[PDB]
Amino acid sequence: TSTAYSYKVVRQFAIMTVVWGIVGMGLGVFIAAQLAWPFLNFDLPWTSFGRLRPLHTNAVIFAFGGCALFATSYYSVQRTCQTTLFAPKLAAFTFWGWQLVILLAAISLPLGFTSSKEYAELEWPIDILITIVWVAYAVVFFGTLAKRKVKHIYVGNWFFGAFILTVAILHVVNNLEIPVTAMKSYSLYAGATDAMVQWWYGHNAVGFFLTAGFLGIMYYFVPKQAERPVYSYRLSIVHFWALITVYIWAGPHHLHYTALPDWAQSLGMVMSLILLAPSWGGMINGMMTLSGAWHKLRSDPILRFLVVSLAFYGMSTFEGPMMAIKTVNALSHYTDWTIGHVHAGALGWVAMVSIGALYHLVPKVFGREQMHSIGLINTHFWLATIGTVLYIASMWVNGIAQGLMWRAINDDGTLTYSFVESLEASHPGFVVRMIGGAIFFAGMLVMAYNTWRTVQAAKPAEYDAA
Amino acid sequence: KLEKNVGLLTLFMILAVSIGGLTQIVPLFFQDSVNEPVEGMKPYTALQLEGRDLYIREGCVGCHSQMIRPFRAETERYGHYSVAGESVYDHPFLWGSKRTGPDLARVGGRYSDDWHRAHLYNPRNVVPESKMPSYPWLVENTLDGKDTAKKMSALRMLGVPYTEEDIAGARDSVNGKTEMDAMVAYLQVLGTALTNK
Amino acid sequence: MSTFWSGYIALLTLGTIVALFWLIFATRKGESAGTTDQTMGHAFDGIEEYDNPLPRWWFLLFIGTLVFGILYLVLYPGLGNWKGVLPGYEGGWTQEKQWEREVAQADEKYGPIFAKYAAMSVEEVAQDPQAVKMGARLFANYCSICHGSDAKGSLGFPNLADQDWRWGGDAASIKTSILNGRIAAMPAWGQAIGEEGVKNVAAFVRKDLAGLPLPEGTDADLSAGKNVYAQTCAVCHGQGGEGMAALGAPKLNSAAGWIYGSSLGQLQQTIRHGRNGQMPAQQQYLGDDKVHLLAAYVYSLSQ
Ligand code: HEC
Ligand code: HEC
Ligand code: HEC
Ligand code: HEM
Ligand code: HEM
Ligand SMILES: [Ca+2]
Ligand SMILES: [Ca+2]
Ligand SMILES: [Cu+2]
Repeated sequence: TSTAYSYKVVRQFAIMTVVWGIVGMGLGVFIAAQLAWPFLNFDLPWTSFGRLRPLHTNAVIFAFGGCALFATSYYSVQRTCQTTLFAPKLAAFTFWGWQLVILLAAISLPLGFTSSKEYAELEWPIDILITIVWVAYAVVFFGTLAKRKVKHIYVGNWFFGAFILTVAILHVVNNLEIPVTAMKSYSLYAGATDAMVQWWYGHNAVGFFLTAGFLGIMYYFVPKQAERPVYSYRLSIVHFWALITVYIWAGPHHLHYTALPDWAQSLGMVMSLILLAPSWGGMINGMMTLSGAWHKLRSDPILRFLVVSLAFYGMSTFEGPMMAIKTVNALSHYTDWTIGHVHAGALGWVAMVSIGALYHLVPKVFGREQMHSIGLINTHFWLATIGTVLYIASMWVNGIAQGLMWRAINDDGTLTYSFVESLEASHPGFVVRMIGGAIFFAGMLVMAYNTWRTVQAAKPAEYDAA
Repeated sequence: KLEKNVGLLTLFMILAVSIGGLTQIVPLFFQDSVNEPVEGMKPYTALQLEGRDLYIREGCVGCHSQMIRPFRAETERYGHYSVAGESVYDHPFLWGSKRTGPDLARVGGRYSDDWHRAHLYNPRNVVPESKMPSYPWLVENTLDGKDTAKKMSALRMLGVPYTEEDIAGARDSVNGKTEMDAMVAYLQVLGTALTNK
Repeated sequence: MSTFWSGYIALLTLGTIVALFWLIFATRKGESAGTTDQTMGHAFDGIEEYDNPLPRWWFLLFIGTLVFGILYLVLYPGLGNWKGVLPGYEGGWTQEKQWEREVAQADEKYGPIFAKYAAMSVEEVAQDPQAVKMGARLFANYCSICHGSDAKGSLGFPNLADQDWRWGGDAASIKTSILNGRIAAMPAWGQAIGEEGVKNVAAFVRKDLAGLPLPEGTDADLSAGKNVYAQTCAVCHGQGGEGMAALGAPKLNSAAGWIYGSSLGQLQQTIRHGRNGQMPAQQQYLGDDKVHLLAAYVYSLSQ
């Protein structure tokens, strides 16, 4: 029998997406505040900024983004090819497995156990666990594909598929490390080589985890919510293969004008610029899909999210290539500009798209026809947008100020500004950003409240067969 | 068409996605300039190594780059632009990606130990407008040197030419020293290797 | 780079570029001129898809980036060992060579200026308003973090703005301080002199030398202090507490210039455990030129 989608796992990951969203973004607000008002460090090792930071980072990407991807792919794949998830128990494992990972991150990082590698900060025993959970996830996803009904595999799953495999490779390679003790390992690599392995991993983390994986989301939810066909199949092909291949090369745009050899740096810029095309093929395909149905934007705030989501995606896949030009990175690198780019993509693209996707799916998965309050989806939307824009704006101001101030020479060749002067210049920015994030965070609470109210709804949920 | 073929798609993906990794990372394993240590440079001493791991645990990297870019103004502000050879024994590398505080690639001997101690204990206390967290626990904590031996052995295995002399009694180079002692020792070696070769 | 890895890179790089051009043109095959519509066979849940063409502009943007990629890889290092063809740079462009040039050009510009002040004595530079402005700017960059942004110091760190100098305040002394650094050594008297001994000299130094009043009912033996001071302290600080600039022993007949506080308790700690001030040498970080200007700047401060 069994021909009714396995909605159990999707339900768990959905809820947990909202929970980690809150925890992750809360932490974000908190460390933002620390940068403004250092007393919030509290002279405690576990609550100081240096240790909390990678918690925000891992919480927000792997916990929030992660769960969003699980909830999204498990929902999307099942329907997009019309069978129950392959091995529903192995998928259940990947839930608790993943939760255990996040919980270990929460305990381990403020405790000081970090590899220092950005977005790979968790120590070796946790990297073993991750690999196990990931392999299990790969089997659940690709298995579901392997036992589909239709001859064709939806382009949404090309992206998911890619993301899954390539994150697996990435994760294993960049975490090769000799264990010294329980929670301490040394990287296999050093110096320039380590830097390259790191940013090959680092960029392709957002390249595939935060771009590819989420374009999979976009490809299901934009058309499904809009109820239109996907403008240009062909674009999907080019835009997919070109992205999947060019993105890997973008590693070196992190290490511009560093000890990384010149040749690699260039290879990074050149391919980062090439990448602009395939990236936009994503947003073109998503937005032109809405053509004719633009009137739905005043009507449906869930669609608003998805669309505005692409606006920021587009912007940050433009900004990225620009900042990957050596001369631009020459100003941008080390400054708050990078953080702005990050959050534009992070709040504006990743968060917005997954918000929208959840708002769509959460009711469905809880055997319920829609969210509790559509008005709160709209008020969420505005908080989330105002929030994102403030954050971006304050980081551009800060980043330009920093870049400029650091390199500012006088008429007699001497450096114009002390580093502390640049620090001071940044304070207003640090505060606006803290408010910007706070506002964004408030919207997440509005989501939590909304989701919860809708979850009370029915209790023998499960309404989804053919 | 490869979109009805589950394994064919899988294979071409794992293929497509590999090219950049193979072309950027692999050749660096074999490039000389990024594996040669700078002239006279030694591995980190037991204490320095122990402090580097303290720097790592505290998240210092999150606010501090160790990578001077070859521009005049960076040069003027911090010193000689960082060189591939300087970080050749850095498992893992600690070039930054952010400068909330200044670059530390050459904090060198630019400040006294005494300053470093005061400043880590409470940066606002010496640099009133600092946004750096206070790190007073570094003073209350004592290294026992239990694992220093293992760490060096591990790192030698990874290429770092620690002597048998180094590993033997890396413990008693470290035992009884405070975390703050170790942090300062580490900071005082940063970038010194280049400017005294 | 060996010549194998050199080709290895170039081939895979250009191979990917050739690959992309192929991809872009291959899927652009029987393209439907414009926005067309119609669907395709087979749906997924509900999702269906138009067989629409690649947008003309997006195609060109893709070709733009690819063409530029070649253009750049020809002009600049990247394709393996392929040193650039970029004009103006002899032997091809590297980030190093670009820096060499940048500094070299700065030296042709700011060189004469530095040269001009280097020819003058420290005090001559100090009465040149332009130079002082530069000294001030140098100071803010390399000194402000220890000696304050106002140059007025803080606990542990001399105020360079005042008229009190530990190592002497003539130009030559000031230049030496900055050029060669300075380490002071107030030895510890705790063990040597006894706890009561410490308490007494401290009180003596505070009341009788520095002319500060003693906290209420602190029965110290000032006579003892006086004697302790003459026996031990006076050798470096001069009896009378005039200080000795040779040793960086600061004057004790005025708390004005003290960097370790002036409270009885603080004196007691200085006296009991010693002090080792360090002013780091700048000869290496800044070089003779910058240092000369900085000496002029500091000299200027006090007038
Ligand atoms: C922190 C590491 C400092 C750096 C950076 C700078 N100075 Fe300094 N300086 C420092 C101390 C702790 C002392 C006192 C040393 C002692 O005797 O205990 C000093 C002293 C000087 C002096 C001598 C003042 C005197 O009384 O004779 C000068 C002229 C001086 N410092 C100048 C100076 C300049 C120009 C600096 C920037 C290039 C600078 N100092 C940096 C501590 C530190
Ligand atoms: C984020 C906030 C951090 C944290 C996590 C660290 N530091 Fe720093 N740091 C920060 C700022 C804004 C400044 C400038 C103001 C000041 O000097 O206090 C600094 C400064 C330093 C310095 C002096 C650098 C110089 O002037 O050349 C050092 C040596 C330093 N910080 C060290 C350091 C260590 C060891 C850290 C981990 C315990 C650390 N910092 C963290 C901001 C931040
Ligand atoms: C020989 C060297 C001596 C001896 C015998 C004494 N002093 Fe001390 N002293 C000396 C130096 C070079 C310095 C400067 C230390 C530094 O800047 O790091 C000092 C300092 C002091 C101070 C502090 C002044 C301040 O607050 O800035 C005091 C209070 C002081 N010395 C007192 C003192 C007494 C009471 C002594 C006899 C017991 C004595 N000194 C001896 C050098 C030397
Ligand atoms: C919602 C409110 C948020 C706030 C207030 C916030 C704040 C911050 C702050 C203060 C930092 C450190 C900045 C610095 O060192 O200058 C940071 C880093 C980061 N955050 Fe957030 N964040 C938020 C949400 C998110 C979300 C949803 C994501 C999802 C991906 C995210 C991803 C990141 C990443 C990747 C970094 C590291 C940036 C880097 O290493 O350059 N953040 N965030
Ligand atoms: C066309 C695709 C993109 C390109 C070429 C690109 C390029 C760049 C560049 C040049 C930097 C600065 C590196 C540095 O100076 O340190 C950067 C930082 C970053 N970007 Fe992107 N970006 C792209 C898309 C995105 C998107 C959509 C996101 C959103 C998730 C994102 C997330 C990040 C993060 C997290 C960092 C900081 C990593 C660090 O801590 O150094 N990128 N990116
Ligand atoms: Ca890891
Ligand atoms: Ca960063
Ligand atoms: Cu990147």
